[PDB]
Amino acid sequence: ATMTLTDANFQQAIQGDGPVLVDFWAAWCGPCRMMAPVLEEFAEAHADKVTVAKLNVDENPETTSQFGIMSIPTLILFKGGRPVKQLIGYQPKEQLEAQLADVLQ
Amino acid sequence: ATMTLTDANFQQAIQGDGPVLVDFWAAWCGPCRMMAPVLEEFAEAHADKVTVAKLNVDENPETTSQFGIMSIPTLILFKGGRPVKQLIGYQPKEQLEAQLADVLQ
Amino acid sequence: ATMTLTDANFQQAIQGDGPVLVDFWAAWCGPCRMMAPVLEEFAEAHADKVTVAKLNVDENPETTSQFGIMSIPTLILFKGGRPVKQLIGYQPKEQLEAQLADVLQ
Amino acid sequence: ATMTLTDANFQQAIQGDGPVLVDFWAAWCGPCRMMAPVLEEFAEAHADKVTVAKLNVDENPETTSQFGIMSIPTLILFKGGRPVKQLIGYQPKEQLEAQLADVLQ
Repeated sequence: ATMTLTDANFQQAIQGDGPVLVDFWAAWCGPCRMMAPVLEEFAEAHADKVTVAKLNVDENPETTSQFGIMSIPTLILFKGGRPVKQLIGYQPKEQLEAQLADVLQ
Repeated sequence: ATMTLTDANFQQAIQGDGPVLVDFWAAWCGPCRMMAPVLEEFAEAHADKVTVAKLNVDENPETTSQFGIMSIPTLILFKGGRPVKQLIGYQPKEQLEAQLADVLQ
Repeated sequence: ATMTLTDANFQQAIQGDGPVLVDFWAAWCGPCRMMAPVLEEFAEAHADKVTVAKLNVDENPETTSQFGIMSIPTLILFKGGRPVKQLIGYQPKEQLEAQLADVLQ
Repeated sequence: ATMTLTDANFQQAIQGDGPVLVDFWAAWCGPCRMMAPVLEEFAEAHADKVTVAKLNVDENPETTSQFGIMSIPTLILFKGGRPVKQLIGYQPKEQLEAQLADVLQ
């Protein structure tokens, strides 16, 4: 729910002003469907600690290839406009919050 | 030469007699770019044993989802309009050949 | 009756003469959910000739990789501790019966 | 200096009796190839303080999974066999120097 990223708006949309959690997803991806509500809820619950961004790899090959994405879904946390943490994309709320403890504090 | 398939024509294209090796790939996928020339060479060497088809998952989510694809690339061998073997998509030509030894015999 | 296996007990479960039909599935996979009731009825009807186990791929990544599962649903029949047959895709009662006529002896 | 690491010798080398900078890469990864010359130069002016090693993710699945590598290039600095810093994405010389300095004395 917070932002839709594209190869065109990525560079700007992920600069300075606040941590951005990018979810690399695909329409055909099953786990991404299970993760969709988890991320929506996460975005709502920590809307002031971080911004959740969605990058549909189906339509955005440059960014996806640029980060050497290997599996869908994949999560990458950006701070100061730079990727600082990477996580497998399938994560229950508990595990997701535990690993992102720092930014949520 | 490889055969390009879409969600719209996939069903008719895999209707049996004459094995079809389907490569589920994406342009942003690194291993897929490594395999492109490999599969084209493979197709040229075994054209009268099997047809190599390519299904771009970025553009064809229906077929991809129908087969519960989880990672790309993925190779699925079809015989009789039915999927009979599933293979890791990123493999050297020599390993692929061993894996498909029966259809190549 | 469709006992559940995991990465922690899979190996010894199959490391036996005992014919075991393993159902590789996930909650997000429609055809997988379509086959759960069929398999439950199947396990009940042929309990004397085969034991039906379920392996959720999202929760058990080790087993999923070891057996190169790239497409779900997939059924793998183990005999003597080794996979002897794989069935890819939704299998209605009649197909399962026909395909597994062997173990059904 | 560019010692090659594998699933077999990684943990051992990481318990390296000194800091080790591991470069996670693949032959399909452009920014990774771009980073290769940069890392060699770094390994040079810091060969008394750190060893630079390479781990190909395509050929070494266990290490790749062990460290949750979802995006490459990725560098992980180990100090005492434990990961102490992780850098994601291309790092120009100036960045490598600034980010790893606290390990450069």
